[PDB]
Amino acid sequence: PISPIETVPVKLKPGMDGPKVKQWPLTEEKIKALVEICTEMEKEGKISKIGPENPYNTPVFAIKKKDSTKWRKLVDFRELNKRTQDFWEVQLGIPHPAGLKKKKSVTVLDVGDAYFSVPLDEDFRKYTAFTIPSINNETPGIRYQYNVLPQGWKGSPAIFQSSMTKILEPFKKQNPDIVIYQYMDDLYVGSDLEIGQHRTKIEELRQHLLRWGLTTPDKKHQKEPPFLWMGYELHPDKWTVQPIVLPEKDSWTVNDIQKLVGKLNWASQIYPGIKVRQLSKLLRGTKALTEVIPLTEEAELELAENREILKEPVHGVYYDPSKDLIAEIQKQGQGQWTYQIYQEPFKNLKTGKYARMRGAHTNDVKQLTEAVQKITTESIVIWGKTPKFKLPIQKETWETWWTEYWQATWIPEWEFVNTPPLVKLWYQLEKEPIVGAETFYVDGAANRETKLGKAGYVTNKGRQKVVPLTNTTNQKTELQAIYLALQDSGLEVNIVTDSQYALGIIQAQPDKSESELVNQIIEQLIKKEKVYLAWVPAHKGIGGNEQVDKLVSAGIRK
Amino acid sequence: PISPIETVPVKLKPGMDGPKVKQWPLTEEKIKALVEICTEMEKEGKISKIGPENPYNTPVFAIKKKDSTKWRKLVDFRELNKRTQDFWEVQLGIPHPAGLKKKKSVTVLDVGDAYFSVPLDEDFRKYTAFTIPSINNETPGIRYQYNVLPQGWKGSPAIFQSSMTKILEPFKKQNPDIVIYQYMDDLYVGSDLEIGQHRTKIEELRQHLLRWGLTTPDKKHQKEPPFLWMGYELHPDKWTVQPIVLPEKDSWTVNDIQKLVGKLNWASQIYPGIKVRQLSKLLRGTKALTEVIPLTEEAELELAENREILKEPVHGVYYDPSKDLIAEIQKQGQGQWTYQIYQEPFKNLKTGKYARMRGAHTNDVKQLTEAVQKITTESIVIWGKTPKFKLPIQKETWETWWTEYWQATWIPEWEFVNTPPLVKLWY
Ligand SMILES: CC(C)=CCN1Cc2c(Cl)ccc3[nH]c(=S)n(c23)C[C@@H]1C
Repeated sequence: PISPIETVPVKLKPGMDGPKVKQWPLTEEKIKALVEICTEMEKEGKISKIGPENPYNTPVFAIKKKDSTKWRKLVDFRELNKRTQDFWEVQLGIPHPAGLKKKKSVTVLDVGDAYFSVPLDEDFRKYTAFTIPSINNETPGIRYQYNVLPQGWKGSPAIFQSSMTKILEPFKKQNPDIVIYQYMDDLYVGSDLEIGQHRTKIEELRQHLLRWGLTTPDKKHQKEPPFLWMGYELHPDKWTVQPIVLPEKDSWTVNDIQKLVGKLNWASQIYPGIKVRQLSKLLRGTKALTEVIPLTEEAELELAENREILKEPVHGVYYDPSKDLIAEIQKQGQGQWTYQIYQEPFKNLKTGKYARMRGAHTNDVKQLTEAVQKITTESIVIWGKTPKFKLPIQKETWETWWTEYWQATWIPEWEFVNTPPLVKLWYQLEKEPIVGAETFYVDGAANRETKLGKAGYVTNKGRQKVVPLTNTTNQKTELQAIYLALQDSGLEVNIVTDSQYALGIIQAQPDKSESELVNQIIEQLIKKEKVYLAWVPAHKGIGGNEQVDKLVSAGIRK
Repeated sequence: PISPIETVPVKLKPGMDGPKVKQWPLTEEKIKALVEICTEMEKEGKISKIGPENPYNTPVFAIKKKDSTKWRKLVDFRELNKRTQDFWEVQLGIPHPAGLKKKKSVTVLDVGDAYFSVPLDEDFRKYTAFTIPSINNETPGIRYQYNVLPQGWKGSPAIFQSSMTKILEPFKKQNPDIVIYQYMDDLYVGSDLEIGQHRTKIEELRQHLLRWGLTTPDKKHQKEPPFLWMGYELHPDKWTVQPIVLPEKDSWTVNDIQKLVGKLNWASQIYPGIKVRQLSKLLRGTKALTEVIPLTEEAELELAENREILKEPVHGVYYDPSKDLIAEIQKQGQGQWTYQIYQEPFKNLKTGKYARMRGAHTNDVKQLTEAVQKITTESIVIWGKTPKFKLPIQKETWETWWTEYWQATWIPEWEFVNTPPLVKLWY
């Protein structure tokens, strides 16, 4: 049949016109099938042959495939698709399993050839014209236009999503507690009804649609209890991804690695622990996807590791709006963090992980926060709530972090809790010049072209020092000049730099960088009692500058 | 019901299509508040349900107005606004009253409700399309369209210009001094009245308004004592760049002299006239930070000398109405916040500090959020235009809680920084 649904008005793009894409006279052979398929199709009421007053025309294609015993039609309105308007973006967003709720029974019902059972706007029909001709020399140009939603035109899915949505309305008005999601051309009906008592309604539904011509070929709602949707694998009380294998072998190519990392991330949603650091870092090259990516030990070490976790299957439960969402976070290692959101004591709902790829050298506390965020966002998008956090960091450490930041932040209710990596400010600079300690006027620079530098300094006690440097730019030497002053310093020390950069970094109260100099600068500070970095505009003619600067003439002069 | 007005024909500025701004997922709390509000709107015919033949969108958020009362929807009309109203301001351009900022007080009446009467051109309704979200994309979203004059749109007060005037005429003729400016849907009304007088003169205007057109305002202050706001009873007769004092260190110290010399160095960018050379000398040793060095007789001359050149300002006062103003905030301390409004760096038209020390409301996001608005009003009152913001907060973080502490009708344009403030000090 067809559906008696209110047609939806469509119009070609402003200043556009129906396509005149003529076609390549296909083999007389399948030229027959185009007919016999079309006749029935026309007879079903889907097409109505009209060849005179409708100059538009699209190319008919045809062929068979995917374990079939018959011919299939092909037609792609791509040109028409180009001249058509933009419809509502059907589903610019799929749901996330961790948000669904548990139902007793569910069932999927294939929505036949859904697009056909629906009628296209009485006018656009013209713009859907095709030509099937008869032999190499004689073809009166038999032309047909559509009446139902074309099999591969731009409006179909949106229109269709809508139409069905309408069709389900009264029924679900009469039957309110049976959840329905749709999808593509698949209808997922679910609820809290006993298996039989459930198949009850599914029938009431199944015929309702039969009323609107939507032949649902499902016999008694024939559907596989383990649904295969968007990678996930669902059930009425649980959900999780399942076909994930890390291909083991030598001849590890770029693509295989990229693939490998995607694969893991995905697993990570539910799989508590997956790391991806080293393997992720490696792909950091440009498109040479075809070449070989020599995975070192550090990478191979993690792979085989996730491989261990990914081996033993984990499952997630569903949301119960009756319970408080909870999010607990831990710094698994280095820049890698992980988190989990649970409702009750031990059934995982959702798992994830934040990674410090962000800037360059970042504080950890900062990091915690940046993570508390990604979580916060994710929740909104799913449970519509904000989970109370289980954060590994004392309240006094954090309360002194945000109060000092130049940026703003917001701390949703979180309770402090004890666990390993503990979040705290490693070192911490002073606020005013320390009296006593040896004011150290640090400095140094390098010549970019010649890449030679010199860090060094001049305490306030006649004490100077310097070091020749090969392969160092003004920014490295600068911190390195801070490095010196920190070796040669004592417990309480006052440094003074020309650098804006080093002034900056040292202040970010960072840690564990991929910059030894820094890692070391940090380490000293950590091992120290009272630093107090300071800043005087370089070259401004401060004697403190003038001098440590004059030491540089030892490299050359200008 | 059945008896309406004519339709001022609006149209999208040529070479422009309608908006497709994506809908920010909202908490459920608000989703519900939106289906409520929205539905009466469907029942009173103000907004109508739509189909997929229409593919546009312009964001909505629920917000709780006037000191925690019930929800009010808000459409983030920025993009559309921009698209239609820009060239529409060249046409139905409402004008900006200079004298305003000079008035002792400016009170602000939300005339939003009104616009809900003049209908909207059948063809333009296409763009007012807002989409209210459904948690976790479980539902296709309740898509609406707008038949009347949406509130956020800026085309609306230009349209409702005609009607709104005459409503005011008899008031203005009895109250000529009272200046009345209209921005977006807000009635900025000011006078040089003794507070009480102004208070009354306003409610006089409150009442008048109701008579003349059931244009309804909010009963801001009843006879009951309340710790609630004192009304946006602004007072632009108090504004200035007074606090940027160079320290008065009698115990000048090597550190000090540096810090000072430092300040004077970027400062020299907003006052090309000052010279610190003579001061960088008293500092030429390689001594301990903590030691005194005030000597140079020639120098105490320059400290003092530059010290006051601050007060007396620069040329930076060329309100180019073509260039758009940039607002900028700096987090300063336990309540202190600061901004600067400018068109070309150091050519800042005005600057100021906001204050509300973390006590009964310590959320930075809050304090910032507020300030962004208290920053705005001004700009409106003065230039009659919102400054583009430079918010010192994380995108994702702000994109989440601005819509909460927010209690204003419009929504300024903004951008977030991730560049430390050298500009951090006391100013
Ligand atoms: C994510 C998809 C296709 C959801 C459709 N879906 C079916 C479903 C499944 Cl498959 C498992 C648990 C479920 N919990 C809820 S609610 N649903 C549900 C109802 C919607 C109707």
